[PDB]
Amino acid sequence: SITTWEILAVSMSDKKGICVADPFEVTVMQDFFIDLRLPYSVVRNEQVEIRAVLYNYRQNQELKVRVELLHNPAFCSLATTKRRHQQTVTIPPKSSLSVPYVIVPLKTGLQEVEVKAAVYHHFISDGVRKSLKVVPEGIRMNKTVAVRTLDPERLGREGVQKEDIPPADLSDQVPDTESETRILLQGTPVAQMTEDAVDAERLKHLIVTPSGCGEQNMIGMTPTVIAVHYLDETEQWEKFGLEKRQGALELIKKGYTQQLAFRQPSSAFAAFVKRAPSTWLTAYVVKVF
Amino acid sequence: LAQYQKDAPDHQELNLDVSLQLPSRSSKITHRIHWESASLLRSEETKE
Amino acid sequence: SPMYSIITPNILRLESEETMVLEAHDAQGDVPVTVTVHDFPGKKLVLSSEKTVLTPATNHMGNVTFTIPANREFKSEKGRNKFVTVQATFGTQVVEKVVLVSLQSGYLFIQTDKTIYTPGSTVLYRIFTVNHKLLPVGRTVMVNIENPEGIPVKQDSLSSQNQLGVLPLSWDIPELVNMGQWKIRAYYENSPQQVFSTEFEVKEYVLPSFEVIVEPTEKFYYIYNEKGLEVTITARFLYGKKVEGTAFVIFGIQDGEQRISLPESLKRIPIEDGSGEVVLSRKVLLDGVQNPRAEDLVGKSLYVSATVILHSGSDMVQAERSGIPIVTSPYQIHFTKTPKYFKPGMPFDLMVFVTNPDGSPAYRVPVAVQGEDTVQSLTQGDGVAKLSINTHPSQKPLSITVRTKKQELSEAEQATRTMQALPYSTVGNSNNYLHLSVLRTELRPGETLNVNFLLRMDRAHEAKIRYYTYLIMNKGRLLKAGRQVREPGQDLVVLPLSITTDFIPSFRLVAYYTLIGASGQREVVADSVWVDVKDSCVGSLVVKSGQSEDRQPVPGQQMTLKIEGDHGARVVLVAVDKGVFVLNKKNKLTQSKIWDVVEKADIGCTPGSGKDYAGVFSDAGLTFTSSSGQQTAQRAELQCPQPAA
Amino acid sequence: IPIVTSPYQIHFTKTPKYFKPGMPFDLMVFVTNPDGSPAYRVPVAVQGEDTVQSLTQGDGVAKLSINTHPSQKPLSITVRTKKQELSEAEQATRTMQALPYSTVGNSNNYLHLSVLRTELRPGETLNVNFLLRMDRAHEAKIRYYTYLIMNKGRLLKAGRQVREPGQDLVVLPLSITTDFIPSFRLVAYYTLIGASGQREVVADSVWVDVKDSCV
Ligand SMILES: *[C@@H]1O[C@H](CO)[C@@H](O[C@@H]2O[C@H](CO)[C@@H](O)[C@H](O)[C@H]2NC(C)=O)[C@H](O)[C@H]1NC(C)=O
Ligand SMILES: *[C@@H]1O[C@H](CO)[C@@H](O[C@@H]2O[C@H](CO)[C@@H](O)[C@H](O)[C@H]2NC(C)=O)[C@H](O)[C@H]1NC(C)=O
Ligand SMILES: *[C@@H]1O[C@H](CO)[C@@H](O[C@@H]2O[C@H](CO)[C@@H](O)[C@H](O)[C@H]2NC(C)=O)[C@H](O)[C@H]1NC(C)=O
Repeated sequence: SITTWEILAVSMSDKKGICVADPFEVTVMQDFFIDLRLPYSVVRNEQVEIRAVLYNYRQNQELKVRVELLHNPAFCSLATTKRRHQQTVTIPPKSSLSVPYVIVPLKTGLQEVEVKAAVYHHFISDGVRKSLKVVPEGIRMNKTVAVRTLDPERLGREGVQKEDIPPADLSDQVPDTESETRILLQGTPVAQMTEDAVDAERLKHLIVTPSGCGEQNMIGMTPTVIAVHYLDETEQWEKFGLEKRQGALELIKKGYTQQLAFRQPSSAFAAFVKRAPSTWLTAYVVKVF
Repeated sequence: LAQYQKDAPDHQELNLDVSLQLPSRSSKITHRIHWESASLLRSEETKE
Repeated sequence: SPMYSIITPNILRLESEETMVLEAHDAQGDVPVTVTVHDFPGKKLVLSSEKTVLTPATNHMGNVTFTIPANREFKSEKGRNKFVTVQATFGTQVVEKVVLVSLQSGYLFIQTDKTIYTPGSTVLYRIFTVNHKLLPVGRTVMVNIENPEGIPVKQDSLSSQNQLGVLPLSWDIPELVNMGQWKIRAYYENSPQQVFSTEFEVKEYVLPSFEVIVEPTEKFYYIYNEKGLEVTITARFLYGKKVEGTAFVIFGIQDGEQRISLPESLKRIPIEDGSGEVVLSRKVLLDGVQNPRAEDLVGKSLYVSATVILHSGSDMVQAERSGIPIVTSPYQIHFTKTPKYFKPGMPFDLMVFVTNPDGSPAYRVPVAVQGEDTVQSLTQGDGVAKLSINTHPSQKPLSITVRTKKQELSEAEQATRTMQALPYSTVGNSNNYLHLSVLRTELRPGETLNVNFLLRMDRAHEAKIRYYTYLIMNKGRLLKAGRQVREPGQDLVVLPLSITTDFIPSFRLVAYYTLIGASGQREVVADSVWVDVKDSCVGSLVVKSGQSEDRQPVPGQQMTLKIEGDHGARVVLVAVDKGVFVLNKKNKLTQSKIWDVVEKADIGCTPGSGKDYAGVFSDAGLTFTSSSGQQTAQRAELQCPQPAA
Repeated sequence: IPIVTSPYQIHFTKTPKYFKPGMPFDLMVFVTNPDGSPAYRVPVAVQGEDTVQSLTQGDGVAKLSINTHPSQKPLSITVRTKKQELSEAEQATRTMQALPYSTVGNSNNYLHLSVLRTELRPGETLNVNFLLRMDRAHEAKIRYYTYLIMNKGRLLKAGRQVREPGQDLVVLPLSITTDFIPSFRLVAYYTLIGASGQREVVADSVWVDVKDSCV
C-alpha cells in the first residue's frame, strides 16, 4: 500500500513501568502507481463503474501509459482471453489521471479484480489486484420472534416450567444466506421491603460511661453496648462519627472490667459482694454479654 | 430494630436454573440466575 | 511526656503496597513499636505482621511497609463504604485510627490495532495490566465486548501472570452485525466495581487516499469581529503530496448537545496548491440566527463541516471542526492551581492558570492583580503565571481578583476571575505559622528543587523548635519522608530535593512542626503545596529509522526499524495506515492520557494550605493522629468535594 | 586537547566568597569540560555529608546550599562530583574558604537575599526575596528597603520597597527585559539608628546571568 504509515509502540518495563512512545511515521511511495478505488460491496448483475487513478510525480516529464483491464471469469467486461481491453493515455507531470472502466459482477462472494499499466520508453510499471464483495440483492432485517415472561412458580405449576421457541417463518429470506438467531436472558431486579431506620441524629446521647455498683454499672453500660451493634448493622457511622466507635469500645471494655469486680465466687452477680445474689441480674448480664 | 436490619428482608429470591435444548443438541446450555446476576445479561448466538 | 505520632494516607488500596510512617516527638531513649491491622467493624484480624524500634539516633523515625490482601471476605460488599483499623503500639501506649478503604487495585489500558473496523474482519487487542505504580502486575482480568445498545457478545477471563502484564487476544467480527459504536469493558477479578472502557466503530468503508485539514485562524470567535471567522482548508494526499480539488463547506451552531445548521453559510471554493480558504462573515451569521442580539450568542459554540472531492472526481473526504466557542474573551483565567487559604501577616503566592477558550494553555500572556497595576507577570509554558501579595494580619477573608494586561486588546477582551481566600487558623489564635515557598518551573527528572521553610513564632518558643517533619505524597501513596533539623536563630532553612522519575506527573509536599506552647498546650502547625511535573515517560522508548538515506522507500522494500529503549523492557508494536485515523482518530491511547487518568485518581483535592493543620493534611490526602489527641478530620467519601463553580 | 586525570573542571567562580553567619547560604558551582565548555547534567556534592547532591543545568551551574552556624571563623567549602561509573581518581574536586560578614559594632543584624536560579529570557518574571534578621525591638524601625540594579557599568533601575511590622520576608517580582542582557547585579540595603544611638547600614548583593541573545 502506498501511504504514510503511523507506527504505535508501547513498552512495558518491570522497573520503568509502561511507556507509550511517540508515533513513528514511514512514508512508502513509488513515483508511478495505480490506485483502484472499489466500493465496499456491489449489487450482483448490475453494471458498475470502477475508478483507477494513475499518478505521475515527475517535475517536468509527461508519460505515455498503456493501461489494461485484465480478463476475469467472475466479471464480464470487454476483456476476454482473445481480445484485451487496453487504452493509451497521457498523464501531465505533477498530476493524476483517472481511467474509468465498466464491469458486471457475475457471481456472489469476495471476488477478484486485477488491472495493470506500463509506460512507454521507460521500464516502470504498476499492477493493482484487489477483491471486493459481490452481495446478492436484498437488505438486513432484524425482526423479533417472541418476547415472553418466565416464572416457574407462576407458569407450568409447582416450580417447573417448559416453553418452546419456534423458528422464524422468514419466507422473504434470500436463498443460501446466513441468518443468526440472537437469544437474550435478563433477570428481574426486585428490591425494597426495607423501612427506614433511625437516622442516628438523636442517638448520639446513648454513649454513657459505666460507673457505680454492679447493677448501676450495668445501667450505664446498657445503652452503649446496644448502640454500637445498631450502628454496625445500619452502617450509620458515616453520619455518627467513626472515631466514636473506638471511643465507645473503651467504655464497653471499661464496663466489662468493672462488671467482673462485682462477681460472686460461685459465678453470680449482685450490687455488692455482700448482697445475696440476684437471679434476674445474672440472666440480664448473660443477655448483655 | 437491629434484628429488623442485620439480616434485613428484601424482595430478591432468585434461584433460577434455566437450560436450553439445542437444535445441534451436542450439549445443553445451562446457566444460573441469582442476585449478583439479576441485572446481568446472558446472550447466545446461532448461525441458522 | 513524649508524643507518639502515626502518618498514613486518607485512603488505602487493595492489592498494593501501602507506606506507614511512624514517628515519636520529643522522645528519650528507644521505644519499641509493634504494628497490627484489624478489620472494621468487629475483630477478625487481617494483618499482624511488622514491628520496629524508634531510636533517638534516627530522630525517633521508622518507616515500615505492608500489603493489603483481598479474599472472598473482603470483596463481599461491592456498593457501599467499608473501613479497616490500623493499630500501632508505642512501648506501652497504643495509638489507633479507623481508615477509609478504596476497592480499586490498579489500572487497565486497552490498545486496539484500529479505531474502526469492517464487518467480516479481525480485531486485534492487547490489554496492559498494571498496578497503581504503573508497573506490570499478574492478575486475572474479566473483559467483555458489548453491542451499541449494551448487549455482551463475547467475554474472556485470563490471568497475565508470567506474561509481563500483557494479554494479547483476538476476535472476529461476524458479517451479521449492527453498525455503530461498539464498546470493550474490562475489570480485574478482585475489583469488579472498577470498570475500564474504550470504544471503536463498525462501518462499511474503504479507505480514502487523502486527508483534509480544517484550520481556524483562531480557535474561538470574537462576536464583534466585523470580518468574521476565517477557516483555512489544507488538503494533501496520505503520502504527503498536494491535493487539487474543489471544496464544499458549510457552517453551523452548537448549543449544548443540540446542533443547528446554517444553510446559507454554504460556499464553493476550489482547492489549489493543496489549500483553500473560506470566510463566514458577521452579517451572514446574524442573518442566520433569528435573534438579533449579539449578547445571547455568548456561551454557544460553532462547528464547520467540509466536503472535498478531487478534480479527478474519484475520491471524497468529509472533515469536521467543532466546539469553536463564541466568546467575549480570548482567554480563560482560573485559580485552579492557587490555594484558597492564606497565612495572615505572611506573604502569599498566587499560581494563576490561564487557558485559551478551547481549553489549551495560553502562552506568554501578561496578567496582573486588580489591586495595583505594578504587580504584573507573564505566563510560562504550561499556562501558569506567578503573582504574590504581602499579606496583612487580617483575620477577615481576602478577596483576590486577577486581570490580564495584554497589549492592543480592549478591556472587554481582557479576561478576569474573582475568588476569595480564607485565613489560616492557628491553635488558640497563637499567630504561630509555617510558610512554605518554592520555585515555579517545569520540572524534569534530574533537576534539584530548593524547598524553603519559614518559621513564624515568638522568640521565647523558637528555641524549642529543633526540627521539621516533611513527607512527599505522589500518586496516592507516601514516597519519601524525613526530618530536617534546625539550630536556634535559623528561622529559614533550605532542603535540596533531587527529582527522579518516580515524581511524575505531580506531587504534594507537606511539612509541620510541633511543641508545647502558650499556657502549656500542645500545638501543631502545618503547611502544604502542590507541584506540577512535566509529563513524560518513566522510561524512554524511541522508535526511529535505521536507514539514513533512500527517502520514501518502494512498496515491499526491506527497511531497518531501530528501537532504542530501557534495558529489560518488553515492547509491543502495531503499524497502521493513517487513512484509518483520517476516518476515525478517536480513543487513541497516549502517555499524556495515562497521566491524566492517574491525576483523575488522585486523592488530594486542593493545591496546598488549609484552614488549619488538620485541613492541611486532609486536603493533601493524609491522615495524622497523635498520642496527645490531635488528629485529622474524618473523611468517609472517596471523591473530592465539588467546587461551587 | 588536555591530558588530565579529571574529565571536568570545578570552579567557585560564580559563588560569593562571603557568608552570613547563622543564616543559610547559597552555592553556585560552575563546572566545565577540560577545554572550558560548560558541562551538562553532571552531579556534584558537598564533601561534607553525602546527602546534599545536585546536577548541573544547561549553562554548567549547579545549586547547593548549607545551613550555616554563627561561626565568626572562616568556613571551608569543598565540592566533589558524584557521577556514576567514574572512579574516585576521576572525580574532580575544588576547595575554597569563605569569609564571615562583619556587622556594624558586631550587632549581628543582617540582610539575606535569595532568588531562583534559571536561565533568564526576556519576558519572564523573577521573584526577589528579602529576609530581615534583627531583634524585634528594632524590627518596627525598618519601614523600607532600598534597591538598585547595576547592568553594563551603569545604574538601570532603582526604587523603594516598603515593609510593615512582622513581615520579615517580602517578595518583589522583577520582569526581565532585553536591557538586562548579558548579566546584571542587584543590590539592596536598609538603614536605621540602632544599638546605643548609632547610624547603621546593612547591605547585600547578588550577580545574575542572562541568556545570551540579541536585544
Ligand atoms: C435493527 O438494527 C438496528 C441497528 O442497525 C437497531 O436500531 C438502532 O437503534 C439505535 C438505538 O439504540 C439507533 O440509534 C439506530 O438509529 C437504530 N438503527 C436503525 C433505525 O437503523 C435495532 O437493533 C434494529 N432496529 C430496527 C428499526 O429494526
Ligand atoms: C524506609 O526504610 C527503608 C528500609 O528498607 C529505606 O530503604 C533504604 O533506603 C536507604 C536510604 O534511602 C537506601 O540506601 C537503601 O538502598 C534502601 N533499601 C533498599 C533495600 O533499597 C527507605 O528509604 C526508607 N524510607 C523513608 C521514607 O524513610
Ligand atoms: C527617573 O526619572 C525618570 C523621569 O524622566 C523616569 O522615567 C519615567 O519613568 C516612568 C515610570 O517608570 C515612566 O512611566 C515614564 O515613561 C518615564 N519617562 C519617560 C520620558 O519615558 C525613570 O523611570 C526614573 N528612574 C528611576 C530608577 O526612578
